[PDB]
Amino acid sequence: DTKEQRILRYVQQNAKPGDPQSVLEAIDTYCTQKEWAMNVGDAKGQIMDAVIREYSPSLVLELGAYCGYSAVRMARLLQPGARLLTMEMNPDYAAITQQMLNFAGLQDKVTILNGASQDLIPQLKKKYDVDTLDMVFLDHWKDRYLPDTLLLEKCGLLRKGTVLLADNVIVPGTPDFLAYVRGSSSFECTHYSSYLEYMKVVDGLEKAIYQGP
Ligand SMILES: O=C(NCCCCCn1ccc2cnccc21)c1cc(-c2ccc(F)cc2)cc(O)c1O
Ligand SMILES: [K+]
Ligand SMILES: [Mg+2]
Repeated sequence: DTKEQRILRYVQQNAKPGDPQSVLEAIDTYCTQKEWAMNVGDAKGQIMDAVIREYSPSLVLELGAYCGYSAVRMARLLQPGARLLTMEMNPDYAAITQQMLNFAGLQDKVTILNGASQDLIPQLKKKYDVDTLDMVFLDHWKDRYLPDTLLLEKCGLLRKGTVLLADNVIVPGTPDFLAYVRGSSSFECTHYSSYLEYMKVVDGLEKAIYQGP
């Protein structure tokens, strides 16, 4: 019995099926009252919602699904026909995420990609019929934000206006990614100061809009 299994069971027994909002509130209650977990959380989740609403992206790529908290948060705000691709290296987490999406009634909007980002990013065009991405949500290995950003550009997956949104730029922190995007003429950056999920600890999101090469 894992923490992720306990989160999924709590949602199933405390949220309303097909109600994404109740699923998010059930996750946040469980993680505030029982066991901390690396979901983006409500504080940064509110910033994510404001960003999703501004850009109304048609195709979103998420790197790191975990229990599906951020996939539910983003997918519930997507327009009819808009899609989310979420990459998850951990098969146990990928099965929790699918079950979370199923319970929330968002399964038709989200596709889980099983594997490592360095292996899956180059397959996006020919295997997943992707042209360019509207938005990218980075929430995987912190040391991969920079290489994956560079790999997405190499693969021709970024367009003028592609919104990159990165979690945990303060804690655990992504110093090379932050130094790179902020220093690059190919990105327009904005920092959104917030708090680490379920904790009185400063964290933040970085928005980096791709401007072309
Ligand atoms: O580590 C975090 N996330 C990444 C988890 C591993 C993802 C692995 N993975 C998934 C898809 C994928 C594809 N390719 C390659 C690798 C891939 C994380 C950690 C903290 C945290 C922890 C302790 C602490 F004291 C404070 C904060 C908080 C967060 O919000 C986090 O997100
Ligand atoms: K999450
Ligand atoms: Mg995170």
